[PDB]
Amino acid sequence: SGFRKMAFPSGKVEGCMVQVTCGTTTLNGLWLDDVVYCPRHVICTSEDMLNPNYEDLLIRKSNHNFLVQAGNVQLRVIGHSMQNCVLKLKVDTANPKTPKYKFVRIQPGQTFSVLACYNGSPSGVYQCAMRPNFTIKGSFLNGSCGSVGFNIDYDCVSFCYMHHMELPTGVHAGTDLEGNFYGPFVDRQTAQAAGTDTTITVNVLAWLYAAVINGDRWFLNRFTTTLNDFNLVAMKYNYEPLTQDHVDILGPLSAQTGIAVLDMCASLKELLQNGMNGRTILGSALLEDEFTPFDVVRQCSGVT
Amino acid sequence: SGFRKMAFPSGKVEGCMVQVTCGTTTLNGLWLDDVVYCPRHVICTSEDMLNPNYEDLLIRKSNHNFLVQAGNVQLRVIGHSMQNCVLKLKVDTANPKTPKYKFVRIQPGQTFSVLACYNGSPSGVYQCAMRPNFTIKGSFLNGSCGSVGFNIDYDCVSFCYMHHMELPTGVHAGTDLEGNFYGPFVDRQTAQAAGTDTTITVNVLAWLYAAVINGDRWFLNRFTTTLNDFNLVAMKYNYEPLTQDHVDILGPLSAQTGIAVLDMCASLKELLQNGMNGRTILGSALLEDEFTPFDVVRQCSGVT
Ligand SMILES: O=C(Cc1cncnc1)Nc1cc(F)cc(O[C@H]2CC(=O)N2)c1
Ligand SMILES: O=C(Cc1cncnc1)Nc1cc(F)cc(O[C@H]2CC(=O)N2)c1
Repeated sequence: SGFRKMAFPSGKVEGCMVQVTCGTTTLNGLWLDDVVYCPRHVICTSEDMLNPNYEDLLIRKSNHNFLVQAGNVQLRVIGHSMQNCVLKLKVDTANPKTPKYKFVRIQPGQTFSVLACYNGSPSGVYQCAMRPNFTIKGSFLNGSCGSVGFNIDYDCVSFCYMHHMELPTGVHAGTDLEGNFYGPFVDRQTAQAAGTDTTITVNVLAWLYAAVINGDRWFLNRFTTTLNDFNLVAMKYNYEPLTQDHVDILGPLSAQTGIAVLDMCASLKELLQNGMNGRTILGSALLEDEFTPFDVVRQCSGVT
Repeated sequence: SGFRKMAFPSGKVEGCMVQVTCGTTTLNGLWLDDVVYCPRHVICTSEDMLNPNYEDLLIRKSNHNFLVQAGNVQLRVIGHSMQNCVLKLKVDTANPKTPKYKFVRIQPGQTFSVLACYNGSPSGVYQCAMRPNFTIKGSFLNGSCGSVGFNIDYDCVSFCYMHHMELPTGVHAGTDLEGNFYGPFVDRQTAQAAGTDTTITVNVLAWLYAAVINGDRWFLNRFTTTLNDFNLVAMKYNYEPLTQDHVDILGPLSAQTGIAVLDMCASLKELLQNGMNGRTILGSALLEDEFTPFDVVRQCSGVT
């Protein structure tokens, strides 16, 4: 029993973190096979960042200008390329600690673990969700650029996120491992707004199922609702509309608890309209939306 | 910016996890040098657990009865001993992945990372606090026994906790790496109550400093208080009394924010007496006590 915001064990990803320096700028790189991936703004100076012409900036850089350090060993750069907003530095040595890996572009509402790094060294690991507005509510400081987000499927690491920037909002923006930003963000030092963020409804329901599995049943009621009626309430409270696909994904949790999805929706409706009245669910005074139905099943079944 | 319940990178500890089987029971072991540490209740059957005589039970076990598996390789047991509530199985091979380590017995209120494991394999990592009542509010299932709690100081892992049991309360109890339980708990299948748990006052204040550092300043007020007056309020709300030692430990955060500790105490007093009025602090609708002042400094400064 118990329910925590759990991250994947980070060992496979720690063995991939390197330091990349270009001029005066130092950030984190991801070394997989003979390629080091990092945010392309490593080639910029503070004045370049206001309106950078990355193609012209990269043209003034040669293989010897990129310094790559793995722990205390210097890697030799033999190739360099820009793919969207990431640089691919070809090194002469394949990473002996390269785990089985994939590059995946996650969907908003999906979750992942972040290994926050500084100077090629890991400092901590935490669980995140890609928000519907394509930002992440992480914990990142100056020097954290190049830190990656991932998931693990038994032995295979699926890299999904590379950290690039913080919006003045305090929220974080970044790319997939092909350098494509999630959202409308650009790697330029200019005011950028993350659109309106919504609450991931399917995740809150999954967490209400995790609460029931853990003994927290006070919010359960004698009511039911319909997809259309619950959706009228979801739009009022900035909640993503619930679809039959979401209902299907909640199937294993509905079967495990014996509570039909539409009955769980009616508990959520009353929680939205009436608040929590000073009570808590899984040690929380608000409705949690950063646990997917897969996360709930995995945590409640002990998948290693 | 941003503030998350951050765990230490778990790679150094994943390289130490093994599976220990004794009869029908399988649990997790910690392999460091030529010794595998695990909870002593691995030698028990469900009937033995009601009132176990560990000394007599262990007498019926020989080195060959303990099966130790590291990934897919079988370790050879050449010695066995019981130290309080843990078994020390001497193996013929030293763990090549043994990091620099210490065994420390943490104080209540201090924090640590848990690498939850099943069958010698890690499933996730999360941050915990040792509660004033010596329990931890973890996420553990059957098979998770032997999972460890630790801290990392640059390259040195300080093992502080080994998971042994769950109380019917849903909270978790365990030992230090010498097998001494934190709290009054015994490794017997009998009703055990964790005493009254208090809120770690110094940690809530540290988190209020992390909130100020992150832009959340709504709770700051035009009031001040004294240690004695604030303590009258702390006892009313099941909060640990604040001492001058706690005030001193908050010194770096007080210097960084420019807000004197007694002024932060007055904000906490008004938050206790008036609640949050539907507002949040660092994305939370309740007062968080599982971040020490060291955790706040480390997260807000990027210590790797
Ligand atoms: O934020 C960091 C660096 C950093 C600091 N703190 C946390 N995480 C990252 N760099 C950065 C990189 C970049 F290509 C664009 C950019 O634009 C600003 C304007 C806007 O909004 N974002 C900022
Ligand atoms: O709880 C688990 C096994 C476990 C299950 N779920 C989460 N974490 C651990 N074993 C266990 C071991 C033990 F030596 C004593 C004992 O007494 C019960 C009575 C009381 O309270 N605790 C239980």
